[PDB]
Amino acid sequence: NQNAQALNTLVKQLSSNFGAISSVLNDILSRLDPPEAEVQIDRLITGRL
Amino acid sequence: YRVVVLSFELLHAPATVCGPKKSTNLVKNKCVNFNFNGLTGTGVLTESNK
Repeated sequence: NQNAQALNTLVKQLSSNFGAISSVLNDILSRLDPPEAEVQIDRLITGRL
Repeated sequence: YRVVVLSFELLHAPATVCGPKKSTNLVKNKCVNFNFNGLTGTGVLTESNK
């Protein structure tokens, strides 16, 4: 039960954008320019990590 | 100086407008990034029966 509960929380924890406009890498680069898009993902990898 | 202030949609979903964009063959289950009317996604796309 503990192992299963922890595993799901590790999958549901892909939700929060972590203080950015978007909460999905796929759309971060599509609608932003690295100069201003990279700082957005700065809190995404920093969040998932 | 005409200072008439206008305002379009502010972060709303697609509507009766369609920008000048082309079309291409869709992706069924390919594990690649996709584009369908702006929205972009990656990973693996799997078909369910919902």
